[PDB]
Amino acid sequence: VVNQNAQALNTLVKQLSSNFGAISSVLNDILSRLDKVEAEVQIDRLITG
Amino acid sequence: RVVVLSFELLHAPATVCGPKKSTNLVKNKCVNFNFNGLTGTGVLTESNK
Repeated sequence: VVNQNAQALNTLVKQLSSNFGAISSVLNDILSRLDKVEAEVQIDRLITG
Repeated sequence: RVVVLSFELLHAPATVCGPKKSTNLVKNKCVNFNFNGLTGTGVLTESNK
């Protein structure tokens, strides 16, 4: 019961490192690189995933 | 005449950067930060790593 809940939280935290088809996993990097109109197209793929 | 400034971003330490001045270093307070284009918000503390 400890190991299952630890493994579920590790899987949840590792999923932040996924691109989900965006140019990056890192939200501040998208917002640092792109102006608003093009940034939000990348943000929506991170939100969905 | 054409010039094409290709550039690369994540893979390594920074090598080319913008002109904006480095601050004094704040410790043991919540701050935004930038070190060589690694950015975030956090408390910064004296390491032993």
